[PDB]
Amino acid sequence: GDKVLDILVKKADTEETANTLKNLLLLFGTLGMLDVKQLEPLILKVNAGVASAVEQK
Amino acid sequence: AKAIKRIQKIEVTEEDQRKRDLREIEDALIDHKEAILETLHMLGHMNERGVLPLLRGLFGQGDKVLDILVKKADTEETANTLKNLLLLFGTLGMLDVKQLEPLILKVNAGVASAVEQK
Amino acid sequence: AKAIKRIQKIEVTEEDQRKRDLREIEDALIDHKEAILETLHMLGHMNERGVLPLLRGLFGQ
Amino acid sequence: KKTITINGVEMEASEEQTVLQLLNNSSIEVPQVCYHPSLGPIETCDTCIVSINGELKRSCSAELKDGDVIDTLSPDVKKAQVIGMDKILYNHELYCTVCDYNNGGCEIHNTVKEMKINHQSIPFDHKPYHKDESHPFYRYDPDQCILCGRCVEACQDVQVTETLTIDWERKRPRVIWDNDVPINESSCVSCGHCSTVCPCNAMMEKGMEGEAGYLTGINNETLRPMIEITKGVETGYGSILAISDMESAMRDERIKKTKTVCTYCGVGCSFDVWTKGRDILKVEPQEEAPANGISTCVKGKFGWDFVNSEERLTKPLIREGDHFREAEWEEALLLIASKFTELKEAFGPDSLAFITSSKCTNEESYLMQKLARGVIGTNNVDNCSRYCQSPATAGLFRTVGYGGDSGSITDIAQADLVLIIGSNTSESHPVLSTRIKRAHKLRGQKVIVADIRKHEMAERSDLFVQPRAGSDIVWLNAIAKYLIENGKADERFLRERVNGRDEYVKSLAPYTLEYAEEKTGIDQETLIQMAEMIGQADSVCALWAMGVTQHIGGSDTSTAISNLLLVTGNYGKPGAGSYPLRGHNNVQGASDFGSMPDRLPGYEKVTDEQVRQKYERVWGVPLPKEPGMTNHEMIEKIHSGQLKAMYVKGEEMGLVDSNINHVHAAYEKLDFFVVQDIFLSRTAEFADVVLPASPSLEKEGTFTNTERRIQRLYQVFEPLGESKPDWQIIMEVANKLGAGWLYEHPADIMEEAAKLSPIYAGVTYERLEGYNSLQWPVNADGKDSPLLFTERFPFPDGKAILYPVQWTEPKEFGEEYDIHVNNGRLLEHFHEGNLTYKSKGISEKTPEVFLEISPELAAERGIQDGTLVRLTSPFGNVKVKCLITDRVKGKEVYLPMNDSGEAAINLLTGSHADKDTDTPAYKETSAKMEILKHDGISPLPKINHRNGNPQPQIGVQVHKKWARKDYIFPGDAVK
Amino acid sequence: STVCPCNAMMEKGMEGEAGYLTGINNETLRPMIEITKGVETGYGSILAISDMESAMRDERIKKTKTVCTYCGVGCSFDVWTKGRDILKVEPQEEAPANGISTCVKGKFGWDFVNSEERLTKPLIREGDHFREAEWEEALLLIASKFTELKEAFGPDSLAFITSSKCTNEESYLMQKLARGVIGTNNVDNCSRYCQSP
Ligand SMILES: CCCCCCCCCCCCCCCCCC(=O)OC[C@H](COP(=O)(O)OC[C@H](O)CO)OC(=O)CCCCCCCCCCCCCCC
Ligand SMILES: CCCCCCCCCCCCCCCCCC(=O)OC[C@H](COP(=O)(O)OC[C@H](O)CO)OC(=O)CCCCCCCCCCCCCCC
Ligand SMILES: CC(C)=CCC/C(C)=C/CC/C(C)=C/CC/C(C)=C/CC/C(C)=C/CC/C(C)=C/CC/C(C)=C/CC1=C(C)C(=O)c2ccccc2C1=O
Ligand SMILES: *SC1=C(S)[C@@H]2Nc3c(nc(N)[nH]c3=O)N[C@@H]2O[C@@H]1COP(=O)(O)OP(=O)(O)OC[C@H]1O[C@@H](n2cnc3c(=O)[nH]c(N)nc32)[C@H](O)[C@@H]1O
Ligand SMILES: Nc1nc2c(c(=O)[nH]1)N[C@H]1C(S)=C(S)[C@@H](COP(=O)(O)OP(=O)(O)OC[C@H]3O[C@@H](n4cnc5c(=O)[nH]c(N)nc54)[C@H](O)[C@@H]3O)O[C@H]1N2
Ligand SMILES: CCCCCCCCCCC(=O)O
Ligand SMILES: CCCCCCCCCCC(=O)O
Ligand code: SF4
Ligand code: SF4
Ligand code: SF4
Ligand code: SF4
Ligand code: SF4
Ligand code: SF4
Ligand code: FES
Ligand SMILES: [Mo+4]
Ligand SMILES: [S]
Repeated sequence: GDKVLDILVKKADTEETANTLKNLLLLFGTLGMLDVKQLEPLILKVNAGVASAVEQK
Repeated sequence: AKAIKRIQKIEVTEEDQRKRDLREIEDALIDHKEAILETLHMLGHMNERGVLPLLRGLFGQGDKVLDILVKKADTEETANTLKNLLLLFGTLGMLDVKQLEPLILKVNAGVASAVEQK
Repeated sequence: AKAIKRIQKIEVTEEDQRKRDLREIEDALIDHKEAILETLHMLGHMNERGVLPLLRGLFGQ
Repeated sequence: KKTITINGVEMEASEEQTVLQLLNNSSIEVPQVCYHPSLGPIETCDTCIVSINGELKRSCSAELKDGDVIDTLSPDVKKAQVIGMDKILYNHELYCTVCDYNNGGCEIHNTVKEMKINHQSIPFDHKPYHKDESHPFYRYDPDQCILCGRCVEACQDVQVTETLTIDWERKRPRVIWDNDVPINESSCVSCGHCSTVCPCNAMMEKGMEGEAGYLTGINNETLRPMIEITKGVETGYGSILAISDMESAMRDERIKKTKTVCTYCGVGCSFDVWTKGRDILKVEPQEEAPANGISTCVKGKFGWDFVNSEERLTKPLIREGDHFREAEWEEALLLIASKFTELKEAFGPDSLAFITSSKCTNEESYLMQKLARGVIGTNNVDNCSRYCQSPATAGLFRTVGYGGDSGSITDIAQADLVLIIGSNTSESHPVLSTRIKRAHKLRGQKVIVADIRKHEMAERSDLFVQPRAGSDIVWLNAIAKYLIENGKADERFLRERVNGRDEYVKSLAPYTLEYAEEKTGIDQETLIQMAEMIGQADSVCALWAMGVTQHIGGSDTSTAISNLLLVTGNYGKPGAGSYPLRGHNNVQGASDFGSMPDRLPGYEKVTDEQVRQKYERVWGVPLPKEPGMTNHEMIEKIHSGQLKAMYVKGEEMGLVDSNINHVHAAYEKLDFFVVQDIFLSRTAEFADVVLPASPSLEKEGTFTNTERRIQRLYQVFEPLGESKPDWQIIMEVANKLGAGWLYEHPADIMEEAAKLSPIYAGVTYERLEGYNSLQWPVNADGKDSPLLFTERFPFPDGKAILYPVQWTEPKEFGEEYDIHVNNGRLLEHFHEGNLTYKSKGISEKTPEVFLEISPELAAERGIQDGTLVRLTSPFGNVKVKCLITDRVKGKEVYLPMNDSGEAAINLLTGSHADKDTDTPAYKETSAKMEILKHDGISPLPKINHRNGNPQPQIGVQVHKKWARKDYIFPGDAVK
Repeated sequence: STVCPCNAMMEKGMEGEAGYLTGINNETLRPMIEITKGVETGYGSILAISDMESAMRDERIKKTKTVCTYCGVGCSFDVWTKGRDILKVEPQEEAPANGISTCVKGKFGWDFVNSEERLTKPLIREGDHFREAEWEEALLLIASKFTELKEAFGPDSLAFITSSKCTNEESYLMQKLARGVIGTNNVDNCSRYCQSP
């Protein structure tokens, strides 16, 4: 297990992976900040609009 | 021989039945000797690695862990975040995606055309 | 000594083989004494915390 | 020949008639949902659409004409198949993950996976009909019914019970029993063809229901919402189909599928027994099964609850004082061994007599006879064959020389005429009767049923004639005389492979057609027309069960039948010959391995120096020169004090032998009695020590069915409790008797007997793996003989001999014994029912014995239904309920053996037996008719299969479906 | 097999037995390989996963140095095992006598160790057979017999042979038992037939 953890950290320690995890957490936080109660009518309207768009043959 | 129907079942007491069933369990252990050895090694390696002690701290001071979790989470920001995540899941469920597959294909083609411009 | 090839394997009955394998399992337990203690403590702390009773309600009903 | 082109590639044609067979042999992935190899083209699923000659047509019924063009990957044929399967799935909910039939063999699932479909154009629509759980064995789910018609085709054409039709005229077509009668109330034999042939879980056994897999035991009130959830969640069928394949792999671990052969009757049908631990979930026949294929009866496919019955004897029982003490295995073994040594070294081995069960494997009977001869030194061995097949085998020796059937059941179907005499093949050997009825309804074969009763086959026979009790010999020999006198007999065959034609004709001098008309009480026209039919028929298959062989002259009329075929010239011809219906699953096998006292294993007489020397060399113990006494005469010898000890295994001879008062007196008279039965049978009640047998499911062996087929079994279960397979018990007993037997598994016993038995010379366990079966005689190379007498007869000259026999007078009591009661067996129940009664479903179908009484005799004697009546014979006195039916005629009445109490018929029969083989004349019984209770409960419930009215139609009658306006053919739907 | 960089030329002992995910059947391993080929975009992450799988192997794979028993070259190599079976005989560049050099015997001849014919228990000549006797009773029997023939006809009538196939400690123990225990000098090996001249 020590070797497994060592491999995991040595591969992950690249700035790209740390940035990826940080931005995933930030995306979760922002999606939490975004209010979705008002977004349900927007989703319904988007559904109707996509239906109308694909209706055009 | 005359006509006799009644059956005198042997008097297997609790001790004998317990011994028989324990012998059955021992035989089942015998069939899976290698499996039991592997599971014991599982526990040994987990305890050496601290995984088992980590869970021992998790479940021995579990009340403290839950207290820390709730006291950190109880902020309105975290409750709002979880509520909005659930709402986002519900809305994405409400959104119809069968019609959205051609839109995704068109978006793919458009992104390809856009990146095609050097 | 003359030429003899056949081997008379010792007659280890079911009882002796069972005792030997149970002794092997006991020795494996001995090697992982601390691990077994930790797992028993695992079960104890989970049951005290209600996690094990919670799963007991989950799988009984 | 008949050159073809398929998939754009040239290919050749075979004897196959339809394109579907060629595509299957070419491994072309053509969807075939409604097609089953045994059923034939049903044409009701339309998923087999292929482009023949460019036009879209059903490959299941498209004739393989020469020069046609076949294409299967074309967009047109693919679209047609997709439309057909969409129509199918419109009738199938397709909840594969939580469906019991998804054991990976479900044709809708396999075919749906094969087509790689993901959507159904027509959504599933529940039929208004509810699931029909009236039957205690299998249920029908019209919601899941896809109307493929395989079940209807099975019940109408391959089993010919004809209880299933399809109401195509209804708005929602569905399978209906009789006139839409609930299943239980209908005429459903419960044979299990519909369950076996169903593609989907529409017609599936209740044993599987809620018990097959892991997610299917969920309650319906909480399983249906999950099914609706998955219906509304998954978008493509591929992913959830893969999940269902994982669930099939799930089932594979818990579901044990082992091949076995049914124990009940001598057809020896082989099938897998799908179990989950100890309970039996399904009895699934396989197309590769030699004796039956998919064919099955109620017993072999729903009668196995006796294995898990709590009444089963798990421990040895020892007669302690006035009770049966549950003793240890070792102490019981020591007791039986010590007692046997005492009565062997005190009065000699000749006073020791042991009986093997015809229900046990070949190894079991071989071990019985070896313990008797190679250990004890006696020759007193027998089985039920003394009551069952001793006269038939004696007749075969007297004329043909080989015991057993001339061929397989396939040869029975291939016959042009079947001459069944004294056989209730519908209710005794059900699968053979299904074959015969299939050949009669479809192949056009005409059968002549000759028995006093009118069973299902008699009312479905070309010519049914009822002769007098035991008068088969008279009319039969008159028919033979007419055939040999008018030139219709095969004179070439007579000169080639027969001997003593003129001597037999001299024996036939007193026999005339009017003589037989007077004796048998049958008009001359029927006899002359059936004789003309026999002479005209190219292939003749003669079946004679206990109705004729169980008589005082049963051996004589058995020889008469065999020489009748000999005169006709059917032996050696494919598809024709003599097929004595071997009763028990291994009565043929027991007789093969020296069960009869006068013969050794290999069907060799004991009084032969060469065979005795060979058996001495192999066994190391001298063989008894004195032939053993017959089973029936054992009781008389006991009453004279000659015999003292019995070791009867798996045979309840205290209740099935004639005059069971006599066997009861002998049992109370003899000193030591050891029995070996799975259940505490009637014989097991009177025993100094009871040994716990093991059923054939829990033991491995070889069963030799009626067709002389030796099929190897498999250990379906570990034996219940610590009870042992009977071969293990016999090995232990003989070892305690200083035999020194070492047989780890019955393969060693099988190969030793194979070396000893000339007929079994080639049968070995590696040659009997899976469903492979060999038919004795088999040579050392391993090539069996599917047809007997094919090239030469076993006699030294190579030609058979006609045996001069006459009408032996039946031992009718006469005088006050006016009503001649007939004894037999029911379809659902097996003898007294030590096995079927333990199954709840068969008990529901038939709870108690009944006396079937003729309507004509119901007037003069004034008898009604549900009435307790008394039958008194100089040997017994029974109190049996009454049933009103037209199956029996006149005074003669039918009393099935399906009770083991005071109502068992075997009280009435007497100790009068055949001259040649001492076989008791069970069919020769007379009594009184005493009326006890006027009004009572009818023994036959409404849910019995005899109360229904089957609808005889040929096929699924698809043409009715095609006439529906709503139905559209996918081939022209794609257009 | 030893010099191959990749698994191109590799012993059948390793094949399907080295790791945990490599015992998967080829008919169900190849589709997984194609899945991973079509799934991962960069080799770094799946390379790290493969390093974890190497650590996986490290626990079950025992790599211990030994010297071949067959001939006198004395080639030394690691013997990669998984429990009791021998998966690979891997020579190392640091091996003094051979380095990477190996023959068929030392690198594929070690199935005799796991052979079922191997004598697991002491055998005692009982009558006309070899009875599988306990260690202690066999030891007592041999000791008592040797004391009998040592105190009856003298140690000079006792002769013992060590195997040239056994370690130095083994032959030293033979000669010590002969001289420091029995008191005799009658000792030899195959070298009398092999290397004495
Ligand atoms: C298909 C695979 C499915 C797997 C499916 C696997 C499913 C099981 C879960 C595995 C991970 C458990 C949690 C491990 C982390 C939490 C515990 C921890 O932090 O414990 C510290 C310890 C430090 O060790 P030290 O010895 O230094 O310290 C010892 C003492 O702490 C001081 O004395 O951590 C270890 O030991 C590492 C344990 C294993 C981690 C594995 C991580 C990746 C798992 C997924 C990928 C697997 C791919 C396998 C295949 C390629
Ligand atoms: C790398 C770590 C990987 C961990 C990897 C860990 C993997 C194992 C899972 C842990 C959580 C199990 C479910 C726990 C919740 C459900 C059960 C529950 O509700 O049970 C109530 C009880 C109340 O206790 P009380 O004593 O008050 O009540 C006692 C009686 O109910 C009345 O008498 O809950 C507890 O006890 C708390 C148990 C531990 C919860 C831990 C939550 C966070 C886990 C992830 C982070 C860990 C980080 C560790 C490292 C920092
Ligand atoms: C934070 C915290 C600790 C919270 C605790 C509380 C909390 C929120 C807990 C989570 C609760 C949740 C969300 C649980 C859901 C996940 C779990 C645990 C599920 C287990 C429950 C079960 C039994 C799920 C069903 C699984 C399963 C594989 C079901 C079978 C699916 C069925 C019925 C399929 C039928 C079926 C249908 C309908 C087809 O159409 C079809 C077509 C073609 C081929 C096959 C099929 C087929 O099989
Ligand atoms: S043998 C035997 C055994 S073993 C086994 N028993 C059995 C079977 N099936 C079921 N469901 N339960 C069982 O207990 N099959 C096996 O049957 C074997 C004997 O069966 P039969 O076919 O001989 O069966 P029955 O006795 O029921 O039917 C015989 C018919 O013979 C006719 N019959 C009676 N007296 C007759 C006479 O004098 N002459 C003629 N020509 N026929 C006579 C009756 O019609 C009986 O139906
Ligand atoms: N009146 C009249 N009497 C008849 C007849 C008739 O037609 N009319 N027919 C006669 C004939 S042909 C026969 S077969 C007999 C029927 O009599 P038997 O051949 O004795 O048959 P059953 O009693 O059906 O079965 C005997 C016992 O075998 C046991 N058994 C089942 N499977 C096994 C197994 O695998 N191993 C062992 N060791 N035991 C097992 C069952 O518990 C059952 O009690 O009846 C005979 N008696
Ligand atoms: C003369 C110009 C004709 C333009 C037509 C544009 C498309 C009209 C129909 C849109 C649709 O329903 O697909
Ligand atoms: C004289 C103005 C020239 C404008 C060119 C704009 C870019 C044209 C090419 C676009 C591309 O393919 O990258
Ligand atoms: S009958 Fe076949 S296709 Fe239908 S749900 Fe059951 S397994 Fe699936
Ligand atoms: S007789 Fe009964 S079990 Fe047999 S096919 Fe007909 S309905 Fe099905
Ligand atoms: S019940 Fe009969 S017709 Fe209906 S799907 Fe099943 S086999 Fe086909
Ligand atoms: S016909 Fe006879 S052998 Fe075949 S399944 Fe039914 S009872 Fe068994
Ligand atoms: S370990 Fe990886 S790189 Fe080396 S041979 Fe195997 S697959 Fe190729
Ligand atoms: S590896 Fe080959 S050459 Fe080297 S010591 Fe062993 S047998 Fe001799
Ligand atoms: S197999 Fe031909 S339509 Fe079904
Ligand atoms: Mo019988
Ligand atoms: S029988």
